[PDB]
Amino acid sequence: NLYFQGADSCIQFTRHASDVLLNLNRLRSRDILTDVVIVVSREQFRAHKTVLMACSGLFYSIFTDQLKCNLSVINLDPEINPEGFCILLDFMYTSRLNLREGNIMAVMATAMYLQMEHVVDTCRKFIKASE
Amino acid sequence: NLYFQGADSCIQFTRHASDVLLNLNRLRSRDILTDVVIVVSREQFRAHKTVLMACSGLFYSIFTDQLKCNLSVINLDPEINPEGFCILLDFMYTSRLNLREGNIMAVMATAMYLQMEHVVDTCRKFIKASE
Ligand SMILES: Cn1c(=O)n(CCC(C)(C)O)c2cc(Nc3ccnc(Cl)c3C#N)ccc21
Ligand SMILES: Cn1c(=O)n(CCC(C)(C)O)c2cc(Nc3ccnc(Cl)c3C#N)ccc21
Repeated sequence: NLYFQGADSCIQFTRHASDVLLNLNRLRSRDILTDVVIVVSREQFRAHKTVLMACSGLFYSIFTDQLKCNLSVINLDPEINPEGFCILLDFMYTSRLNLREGNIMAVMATAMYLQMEHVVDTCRKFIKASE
Repeated sequence: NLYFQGADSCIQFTRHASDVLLNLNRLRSRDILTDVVIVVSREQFRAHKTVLMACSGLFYSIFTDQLKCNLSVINLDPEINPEGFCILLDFMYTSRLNLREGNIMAVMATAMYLQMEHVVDTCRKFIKASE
């Protein structure tokens, strides 16, 4: 059964939020309604501003700025590792974080810069486990 | 714990999709980055095209149309009940469907028109339970 009686007596759909996220990632894959390019060193990443703002304190701050909300192109700090950014952008659209020994330092540094609290906390816990 | 080992060995965040959806509904409440007005009889509803497309076959068809993707205003069939539309728009952004005896017929008719398969199926099952 795809639904249940919510605590607030509303009927709630168990998979709805994940199904919505899957469809926003399908739109991204197909470059449909993307409205920003994120530039990380040479690399460019197309995305939807609303997804970026929902997942990151930095993007939230940028796209609620009266001057910056109208930018089609956002350049990140050139010290940001593009692979670390790619792993975090994928996480934003999937809930899945591809954390590995070889990328955890870049992923954590990028997540700190993007203000992605849950990811930063998770990276710290995985680093602490070694240690 | 907010994460787990996914089936594909990625670390997966249990609440991420629901947290993203909550933030998109906060953006909607605050009228931030909304890019379309849906007109239903007299009533106007501001939304994000990407959320509408993710939840509805009709909005998906409209906003992937090369001519219609560029419309800031979408008028629905004037036979559509605004309360039924409001309940479905709220559902899109929350996973919560406020189905009641007094609104189920309007909700189902609107969901059929919007091509929201899971909601239609759910309405049919609740109607069948009476009957
Ligand atoms: C520090 N930080 C986060 O870690 N995250 C990620 C939250 C989580 C749980 C998704 O992972 C954030 C999302 C936002 N975005 C919003 C916050 C409040 N209100 C609105 Cl409208 C928005 C939007 N859009 C802001 C800051 C953040
Ligand atoms: C009939 N129908 C639905 O019931 N729904 C709602 C699915 C559910 C599970 C959310 O409830 C639909 C979403 C879409 N949207 C997409 C489908 C495929 N690919 C992409 Cl990119 C999109 C987008 N955006 C299309 C048709 C639909």
